[PDB]
Amino acid sequence: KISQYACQRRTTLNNYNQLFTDALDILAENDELRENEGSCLAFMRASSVLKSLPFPITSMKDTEGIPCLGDKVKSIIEGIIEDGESSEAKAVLNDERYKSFKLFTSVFGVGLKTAEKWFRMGFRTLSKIQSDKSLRFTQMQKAGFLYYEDLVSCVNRPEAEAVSMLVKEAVVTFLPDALVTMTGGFRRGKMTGHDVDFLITSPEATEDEEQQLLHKVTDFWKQQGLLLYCDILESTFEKFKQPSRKVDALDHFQKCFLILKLDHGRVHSEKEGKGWKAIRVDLVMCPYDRRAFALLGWTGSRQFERDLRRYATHERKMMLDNHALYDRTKRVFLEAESEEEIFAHLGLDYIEPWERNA
Ligand SMILES: O=C(/C=C(\O)C(=O)O)/C=C/c1cc(C(=O)c2ccc(F)cc2)c[nH]1
Ligand code: NA
Repeated sequence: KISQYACQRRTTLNNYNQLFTDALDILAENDELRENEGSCLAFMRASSVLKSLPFPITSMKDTEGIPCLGDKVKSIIEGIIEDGESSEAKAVLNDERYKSFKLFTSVFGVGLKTAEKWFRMGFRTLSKIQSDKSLRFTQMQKAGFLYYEDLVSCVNRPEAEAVSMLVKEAVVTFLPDALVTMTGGFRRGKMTGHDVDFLITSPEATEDEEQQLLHKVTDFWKQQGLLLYCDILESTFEKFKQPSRKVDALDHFQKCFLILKLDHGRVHSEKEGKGWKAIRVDLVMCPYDRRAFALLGWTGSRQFERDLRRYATHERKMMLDNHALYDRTKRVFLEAESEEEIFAHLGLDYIEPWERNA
């Protein structure tokens, strides 16, 4: 029996149903663009469960006993079995609004509202947007356009490792006891990513020292000429607040969204140009006692996190977010030194990071 929850499934990167899930992911993305939250969620849960299968679907009989597969989803699977393609996903790929939204939001600093605004102005290409003399761009969008080609190219593991070295070298200069962990997709075993994310924590730093680290590290990189873009969001973390009730919980830890200059010489790969590459990097600083909750939240995937929080609420009467775990029956906050302890508190078998690709 396959569970309806991604947190009770092992989802590895050997996806045997990419033909089905690529189509479901496109339909889910279109429903996000069309602001249809419900239809989006149904396609995301169906795609997620098929990603967990240890075999490819080759007939409709193979879908028996699989949860999260409604009639609409089963019609899409049937169509792919029939001709090897999804007519529904093909129509989304050829839709002008979908194409514009994907293209415009591929720029760093451009979200749903700006993409919609540009579309309703009649823009269809990034060339026409950039060269327009009436348009006004945010500092984030300026960086997004300036380093577009580098940011649209996939970050590989030798590059992520080169960034990790830079992060660790800068961090230990100001906090020598600090623990730096690469999170996101690369922690889950992915070969590529659009960015490189890190969690930083220190067992001996004060509240002030931990607040100043991201400012010190970014000033050091600015001095070294490696900081191409920097936005530091101060913490809004509340030590004694109950965890979030929301479907998608907000992270209140101090964080920064960066673009770093990665010199080619620092990358130790199998393999020209300007000799450097712009890399999107996110840094998160958390208090030492909350490191397991933050690690669990930042490792992902987004679907794994949604189902973890849904399972905690609906099955265990517990409240989980990136900062804490609260037991509503015992009326106590639950402590954890590792992700394993969080899973044990929830009554879940431990799911390895490479098994969280839901
Ligand atoms: O790629 C996926 C998900 C899909 O692939 C899928 O579910 O199918 C997410 C990975 C992921 C999530 C993040 C965040 O950026 C993040 C996390 C918490 C937060 F509060 C703010 C930002 C880092 N790891
Ligand atoms: Na964007």
